[PDB]
Amino acid sequence: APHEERVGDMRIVNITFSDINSIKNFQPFSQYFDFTLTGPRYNGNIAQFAMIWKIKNPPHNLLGVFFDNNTRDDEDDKYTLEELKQMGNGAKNMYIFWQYEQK
Amino acid sequence: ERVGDMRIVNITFSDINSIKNFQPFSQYFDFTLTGPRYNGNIAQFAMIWKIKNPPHNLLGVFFDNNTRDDEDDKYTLEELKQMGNGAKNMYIFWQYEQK
Amino acid sequence: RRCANCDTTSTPLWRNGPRGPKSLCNACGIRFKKEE
Amino acid sequence: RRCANCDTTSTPLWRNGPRGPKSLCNACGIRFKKEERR
Ligand SMILES: [Zn+2]
Ligand SMILES: [Zn+2]
Repeated sequence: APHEERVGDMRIVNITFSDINSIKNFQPFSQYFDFTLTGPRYNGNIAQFAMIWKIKNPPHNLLGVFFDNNTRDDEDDKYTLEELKQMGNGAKNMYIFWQYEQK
Repeated sequence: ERVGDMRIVNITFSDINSIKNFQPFSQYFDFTLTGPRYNGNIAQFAMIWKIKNPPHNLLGVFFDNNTRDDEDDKYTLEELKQMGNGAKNMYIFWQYEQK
Repeated sequence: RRCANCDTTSTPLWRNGPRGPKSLCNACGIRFKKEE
Repeated sequence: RRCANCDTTSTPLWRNGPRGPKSLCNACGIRFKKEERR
């Protein structure tokens, strides 16, 4: 809670999973993923399977980005994760899904 | 020539310095390093991981997008061709020879 | 079934496209919705 | 400037390290960033 970052009114939630298969069972967010795609995606709006837009130059272990509210620019290979953090456009939470890297 | 959706682009150069004129290869190649390198992700001058047992005249490998396991002296060129993990182009840089 | 644009056989939802109903995979059909 | 880890004087980009900002060469700074991944 105290270590979590915010961008404006938007809270950045970094949730870590063992693997992408674990996210299939994660209600209520699994419904927004498209689990057939390669490389992490973000959603341009709220709709089922909406997370299809390809994040540009992603860091290791990033699995996807879900904005819980509003809409934004929807383009493949244009926005880095850092740009996306400025693109909430009224979303109150930006959920960023990470794969655990065993140290 | 293609692994999945990823194109395998072999490019042969007059010398390693010629890569300095090439966009965008020049912003990912680390010219201070000995031996051919590959990148595990997109970052500034990210081609730093040593390719294992590299063929003669190989200068480097650049994956245009996404991420992959990044270790020194672990993956051969042939292993790396299977490790695009979403990259649309794998550029393989070669020094020409006259034989 | 195969996506008329990208040729995948795996998608969580077949979508309508300019060629016919359910002819696009989920991603391609969302891209199509975007471009008119 | 010199790399705290490999002592090189020659790099295209000086990168963050344990000893401070701009304290590692480009290669060492990328290895370091890889090491800190959790
Ligand atoms: Zn498709
Ligand atoms: Zn160094």
